[PDB]
Amino acid sequence: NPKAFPLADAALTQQILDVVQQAANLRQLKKGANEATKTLNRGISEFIIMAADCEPIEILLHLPLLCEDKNVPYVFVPSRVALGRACGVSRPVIAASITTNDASAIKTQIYAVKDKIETLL
Amino acid sequence: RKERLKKLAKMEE
Amino acid sequence: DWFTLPKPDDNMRREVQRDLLLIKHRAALDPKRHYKKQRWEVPERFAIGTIIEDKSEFYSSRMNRKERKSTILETLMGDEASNKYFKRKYNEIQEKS
Amino acid sequence: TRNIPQVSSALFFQYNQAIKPPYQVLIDTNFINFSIQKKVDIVRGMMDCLLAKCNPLITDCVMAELEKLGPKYRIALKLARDPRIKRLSCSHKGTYADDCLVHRVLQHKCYIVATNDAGLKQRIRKIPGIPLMSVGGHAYVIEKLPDV
Amino acid sequence: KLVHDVQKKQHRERSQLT
Amino acid sequence: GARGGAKVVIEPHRHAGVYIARGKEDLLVTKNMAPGESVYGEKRISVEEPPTKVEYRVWNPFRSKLAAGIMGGLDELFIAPGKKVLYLGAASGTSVSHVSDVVGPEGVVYAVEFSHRPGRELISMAKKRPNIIPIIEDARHPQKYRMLIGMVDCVFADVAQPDQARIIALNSHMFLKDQGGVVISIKANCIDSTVDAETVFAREVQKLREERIKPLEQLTLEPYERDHCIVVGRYMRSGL
Amino acid sequence: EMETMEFLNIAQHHGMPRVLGVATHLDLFKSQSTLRASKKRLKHRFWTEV
Amino acid sequence: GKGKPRGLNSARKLRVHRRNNRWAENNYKKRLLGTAFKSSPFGGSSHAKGIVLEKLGIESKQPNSAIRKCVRVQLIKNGKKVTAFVPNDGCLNFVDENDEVLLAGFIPGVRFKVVKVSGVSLLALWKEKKEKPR
Amino acid sequence: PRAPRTYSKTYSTPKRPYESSRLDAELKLAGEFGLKNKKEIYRISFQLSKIRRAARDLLTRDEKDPKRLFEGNALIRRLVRVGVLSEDKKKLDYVLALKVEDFLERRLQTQVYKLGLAKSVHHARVLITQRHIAVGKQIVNIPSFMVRLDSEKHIDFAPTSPFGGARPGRVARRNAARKAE
Amino acid sequence: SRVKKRKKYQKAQKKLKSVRAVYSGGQSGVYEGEKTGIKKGLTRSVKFK
RNA sequence: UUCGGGUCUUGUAAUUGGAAUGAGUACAAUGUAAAUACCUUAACGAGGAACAAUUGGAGGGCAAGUCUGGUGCCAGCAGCCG
Ligand SMILES: [Mg+2]
Ligand SMILES: [Mg+2]
Ligand SMILES: [Mg+2]
Ligand SMILES: [Zn+2]
Repeated sequence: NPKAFPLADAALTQQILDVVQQAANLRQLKKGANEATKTLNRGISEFIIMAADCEPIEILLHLPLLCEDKNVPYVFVPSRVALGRACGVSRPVIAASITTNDASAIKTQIYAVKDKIETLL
Repeated sequence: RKERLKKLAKMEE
Repeated sequence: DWFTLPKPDDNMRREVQRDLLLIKHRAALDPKRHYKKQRWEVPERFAIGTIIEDKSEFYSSRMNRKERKSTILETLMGDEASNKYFKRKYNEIQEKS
Repeated sequence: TRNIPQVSSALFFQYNQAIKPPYQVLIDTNFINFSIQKKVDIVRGMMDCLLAKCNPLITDCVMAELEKLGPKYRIALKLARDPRIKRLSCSHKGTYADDCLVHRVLQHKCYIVATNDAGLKQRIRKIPGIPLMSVGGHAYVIEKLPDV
Repeated sequence: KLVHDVQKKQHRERSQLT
Repeated sequence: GARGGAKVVIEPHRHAGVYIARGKEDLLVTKNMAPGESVYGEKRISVEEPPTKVEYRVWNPFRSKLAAGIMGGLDELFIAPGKKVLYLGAASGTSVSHVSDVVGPEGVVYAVEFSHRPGRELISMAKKRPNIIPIIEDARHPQKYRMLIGMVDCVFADVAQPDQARIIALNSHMFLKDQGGVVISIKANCIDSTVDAETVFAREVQKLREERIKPLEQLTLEPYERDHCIVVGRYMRSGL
Repeated sequence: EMETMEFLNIAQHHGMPRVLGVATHLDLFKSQSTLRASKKRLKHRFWTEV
Repeated sequence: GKGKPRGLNSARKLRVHRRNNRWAENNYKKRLLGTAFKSSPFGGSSHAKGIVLEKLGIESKQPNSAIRKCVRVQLIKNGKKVTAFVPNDGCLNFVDENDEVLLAGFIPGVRFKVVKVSGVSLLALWKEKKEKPR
Repeated sequence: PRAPRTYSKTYSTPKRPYESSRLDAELKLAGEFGLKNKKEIYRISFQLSKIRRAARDLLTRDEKDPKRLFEGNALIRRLVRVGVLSEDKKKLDYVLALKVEDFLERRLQTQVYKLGLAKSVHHARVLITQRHIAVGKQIVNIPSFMVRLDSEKHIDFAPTSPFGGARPGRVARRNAARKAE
Repeated sequence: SRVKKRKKYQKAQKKLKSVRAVYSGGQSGVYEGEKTGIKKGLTRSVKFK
């Protein structure tokens, strides 16, 4: 019913924020709604992380539409201030994406979350 | 083709 | 019918006939491009069309109006690089001949 | 319209990079008899040969092949009906087993052909990237499987 | 194959008289 | 490549309702059911015909798996002019509109989609196209929308679900005519990522055989897409 | 040196006599490592001629 | 009944029968009696020493002919005369009469090849990395 | 005399080396992971064969036998620790499902390539052999070093390395001196 | 040996591109079309008999 | 097997830049009964990086060149030799 849907629980958010931090170090993370828009167009994204408390919320509701059209799992995290900290940037982040790389050192962890996020949907 | 045919002439011989 | 393409008119124009000839011999036009081996015979039904680009692609894939010209032959005329390569090649062909 | 079947994306030249443990293996009819003749259990015998789980498969043709044999080969039919043996359906009129097995490997490069037939063995051999299993001596042997 | 590389040296054509 | 000013020579494709635009570089193109606009921003080609301005849309293989399938050289496409078509998993008009173009005014396309947001544009695009039927419903329960659909001469499924085989059969049993066409696009990763792609493909072929669908053709979609294939089969109701 | 090698070739063609290699001026080496290592090449090269 | 005893207390006969029948094998007989090396070309050795008696094909007009590469050699161990192959006419050169040659197993009937002359490998001379001592 | 020091071979020649499929497979493995020669592939195949044979032999035993439980638990623990076997994947049957590739990714060279310290497997090997990479506080110059899960995320440039903080190498300072002169 | 194998593998990759198509990262930029052209009368699909 | 067929950034016998490093040499220390070596390390040590990797196998091509035979210009052998 709420526009932000599905909203991950505390356990799921912890695991997601763990992966995004690792993806940041390995240069597999695109930060910002505009970036998340682009990566969907090129079809190089595994899933899109979004902040449910974004101010206002709708401003990232175009990302779900692109994702569902392209069959990309997506999830909402409660906090944007938390998401930005995980990404490693010194500002809040409302949306983020994981870039596709089957030759990345964190492939298993990404797919582990990619499994659970799919179950959430 | 000529090189193949000359080569084949070796296998025949 | 909805799906039927027009007959080319008997005694077709020179511009059309030349256009069909290039695209048959399209391989030789650019040295850096190569295509499938393909035997083309001129179609029974065809038409000549104008490509319309999306406006978001104005910078990326839009030809200048001055560059836009009716026949494919003369669009290849304007491209200086194509002219330069062809000039060198035929001279090399002529000297061998 | 000319048709040139594509080279399977699973083959790196003559190497099949798609077949991996656990394996899926098609059982040719003559395989069962020789396995019984040599007192080699099917499921473990494949495991001992490849040191990995093997998922044996029997098509309708091979199943039809066994029933037609008669009472003498009742044991072979019983082993073929072992529930660990999965079944494959067929969509071609002929019951000729050898042609059916050859066709399936051509379409999907995921099956080991388990057979002793000289004619079938030669045909599978020409098809690239098809590991070919047989029972000889005391236990099973696999020829074109790099991972061994 | 007991032939040395020198044994397979290229033999050049005599040029025509000027 | 195909810049806005370039001219092109269009000739008919082997499949009815599909056309090839020649030039320096070749394009797959379909006739625009609704001239004067592009559904997803695709390039559009206009031809002067006695004069009315007939218009043509470019079909992008990297976006639509069916076009990518045509490119690989599929032998038989049941999708043809004047043919009822049931498109499962109609995420949006990216591929449906092109399928609507092929069938033409006489044919119809039944689009089935689940998620409400992608559907909303499907209704919007459907308004432009009289021959498209937007059915916002889950394909796993064909009975809910059994009202809106008579039999369909071909069933196309782009549903990316692990149980797509069950989805296909239930629709096929209800709506596909005998000797009807079935064209399935398979993604190995969604079904079972643990095993190699090709073993998945063989597994789905077996499931289709269990459901009395005789497979006719199979084709992988590279270089346009990795780990994908399109399988074409005919539905023999009496028996496989 | 040259004259060392030439005499061996003279001997090899005119009938090998008993040949004993004598190394001299080894004290000039400043490191034991290079001394031992240098001895190795000189011996093995001597083992080629003799 | 397979024509053999099967009683639980018949181990003795089975052994005695087996030992007697084992002598039937030629391989078993040769191994035990040490007569397996009679058949070897060199009488059990891996290589054969000899003297070069003549170069039969030295005259032959046809270069690198099979005849050119044949040399008559007399084995020192027994004094029987045989033929040896030389790798090529260039290698036929290093051989001259009355030189010691080591022979190894290889025109029919020529089953030997020269691997050393005067105590140095022919290949070494052919690659010319050594010089024949005289 | 002194008691003998035991030794063993770490590799074995495959059964029939010249299979075209086998040659292409070794080609692919060596190219993808930058192996110097076929002996590395033979070594890892030998190790994997030993492991998988042990797993099969334990599997033959009945469930709950002391030896099966003890040896299987030890083997699963070692495979999980080295990182070839995932945490959710702790059964001997899945040990039978392992492949050489997994051990190949667990090589230090591959980890250095994947982590972004080097953009290519060959560049990674060159860095390893030139003492620029350290696992934790330890400088490792062995590309065949097997990285554990815990050790995986401590890989870094060595403090002594010019890329890891120390002074520039001989080439750089030589060039700087000549430019100054 | 390492250099020799490296050249051998990349050479093999070029050849494999010739024998069959390979995914190459997909579309990059605007869709221009089929650079090498389309053959109307050729089919590559495997047929079920 | 001829017939031909399939495929696209490929090839160069082309130029060119500054970064890394140990084989080796070597203050020193460590090591040792005393030494050598290893592990360390001031200072030197790379573009043909000549700081010059090997062992076998397969197959060419060439001449005012040389030998042999013959239903003309060919064929066989072979060619460090013109
Ligand atoms: Mg030393
Ligand atoms: Mg009896
Ligand atoms: Mg250092
Ligand atoms: Zn069948």
